[PDB]
Amino acid sequence: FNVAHGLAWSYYIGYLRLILPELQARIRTYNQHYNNLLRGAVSQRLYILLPLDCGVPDNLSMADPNIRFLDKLPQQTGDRAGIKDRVYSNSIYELLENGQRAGTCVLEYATPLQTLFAMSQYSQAGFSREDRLEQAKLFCRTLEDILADAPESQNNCRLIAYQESFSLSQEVLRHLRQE
Amino acid sequence: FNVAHGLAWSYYIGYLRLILPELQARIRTYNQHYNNLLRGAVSQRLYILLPLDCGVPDNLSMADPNIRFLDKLPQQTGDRAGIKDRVYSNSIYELLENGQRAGTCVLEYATPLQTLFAMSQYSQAGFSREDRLEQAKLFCRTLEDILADAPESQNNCRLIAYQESFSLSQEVLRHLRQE
Ligand SMILES: Nc1ncnc2c1ncn2[C@@H]1O[C@@H]2COP(=O)(O)O[C@H]3[C@H](O)[C@H](n4cnc5c(N)ncnc54)O[C@@H]3COP(=O)(O)O[C@H]2[C@@H]1O
Repeated sequence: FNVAHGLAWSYYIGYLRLILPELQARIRTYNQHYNNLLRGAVSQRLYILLPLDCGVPDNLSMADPNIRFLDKLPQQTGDRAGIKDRVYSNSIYELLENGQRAGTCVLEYATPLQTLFAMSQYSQAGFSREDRLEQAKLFCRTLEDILADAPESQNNCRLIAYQESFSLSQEVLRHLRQE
Repeated sequence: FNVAHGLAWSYYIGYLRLILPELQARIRTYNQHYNNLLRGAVSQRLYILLPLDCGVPDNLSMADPNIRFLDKLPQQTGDRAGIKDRVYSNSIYELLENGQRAGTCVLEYATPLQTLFAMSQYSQAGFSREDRLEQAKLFCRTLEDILADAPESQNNCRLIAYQESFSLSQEVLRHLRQE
């Protein structure tokens, strides 16, 4: 173990609560400079990928070649715990359908899941691969419950959970099109 | 709960393992440009403050006015979990003795402790203030044990634990002078 409870709460307090209040204005700033009638605007919410037992690569294109990096948002800075101008950066991605762009949005993995699965490599961590699917689901359970009691944050992000045919770019496009 | 075990392991895997291998070269880069015989060079290790039951402000000067921000190190970047060029920044601080600079080093709090104590504010987190001193000590216990089995990381950082007369700038200067 039940290590997920701590990681889910850290993820919310130490990150989501910090960027989500300012995300909509950064997306607005980007769209105002780059949006025109020949293209779709960047979506308005943060899309968080939650692979429950898959890999968590750093390059999204290597999980699905139809997801490709497009641009960065404007940086967000803030002093935290003695670090001056700590940087919070996010990336914009395009979603391809039949070789053509069909969507764009701010996209990223839930990093603590990556940290959680990497405890694989250390015996003193007491985390075996047999527990990842269970702790990963609990992480999603805890985080789902937290944003239920925090509407202002729930409406600025969307969770996308999945396991291992199925296309990750299509799953993303499904959520974008229900908005 | 025993939430510290997860937070300590996340802190090591998701941060210390990432910056400590490259810290010595960034400090070298800074000293080479700004060091001269009229001043002391920036120390070579990362000094991590671990307040076990005190406050964790973002501005170190407000914990002790003899600790003042000096400069930033060169940024470190790296793609992580879909975020392109994720930024890892650190700050340099000067330590004052009788109104004169007596030391300089890279200094910061162990951020997860700040995240841990902020779970104060949420009932669904199940963390009461009566447990902070216990979980904080466990966090230090777990992290101390991890760097015992990781020498290469132990020699690039120094842990500084303390509770609530006593000067935080003097405690820091003590460690710098034993090096
Ligand atoms: N700028 C950012 N961009 C995207 N996501 C962010 C983020 N800052 C925090 N998060 C996410 O929130 C989790 C918990 O953050 P904490 O600050 O409480 O606890 C963090 C703590 O801040 C430290 N850490 C991580 N990145 C750091 C950085 N760039 N500078 C200083 N400390 C860092 O390591 C702990 C565990 O890291 P994780 O396993 O990655 O788990 C992180 C995860 O990276």
